[PDB]
Amino acid sequence: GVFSYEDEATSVIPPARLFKSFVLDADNLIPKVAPQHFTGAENLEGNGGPGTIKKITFAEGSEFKYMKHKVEEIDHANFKYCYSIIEGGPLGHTLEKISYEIKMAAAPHGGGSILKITSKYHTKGNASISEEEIKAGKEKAAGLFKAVEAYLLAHPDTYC
Repeated sequence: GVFSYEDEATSVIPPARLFKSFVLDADNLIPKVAPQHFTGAENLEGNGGPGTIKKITFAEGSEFKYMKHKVEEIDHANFKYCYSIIEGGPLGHTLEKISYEIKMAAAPHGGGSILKITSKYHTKGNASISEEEIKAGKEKAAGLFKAVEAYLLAHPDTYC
C-alpha cells in the first residue's frame, strides 16, 4: 500500500538557506547539529545533485544503524529536494521505499521560513502503515530541523 503524509514546520532559517543547507551540506550538517543522535553521513554516489546517495548513520547507545538516502531530484527554481529510502534496514523488508520531498516557503514574518515536507511510505503487499512508523519517520527529520536552528544560533559564523 502507498501512504503519503505531508507536514509544514516553522524554521528561523531563511527559505533559500533552509533549502541550501539540506542539499549542499547535509552529510556534515547531520553530525554538526546532533552528534550524539547521529554518528555522521557520507556521499556514496553522485556529486550532491540528483542521482546522489547519502549513507546516513547513528548508534545512540552504540548499537549502529544505517540508512541510504538516494537524492532523486534537486530543483533550484522551486527550491524543491526529493530523495527516498532506497534503503533503511526493515524499510526494505516490509516497507519497500519512502518518497521524500522537502519544499521551502516563506514565513509570514519574512524572517525565517516554512519547511514543507512530504514523506511517502510504500508498504509491501496489503500491509497497513503503523502510526508509530509514521512518527519514527517525522521525529528524525524534525529532530534535525530543530537541531539546525539551535546549532545556527550557537555557532553563527556559518553563512549556510
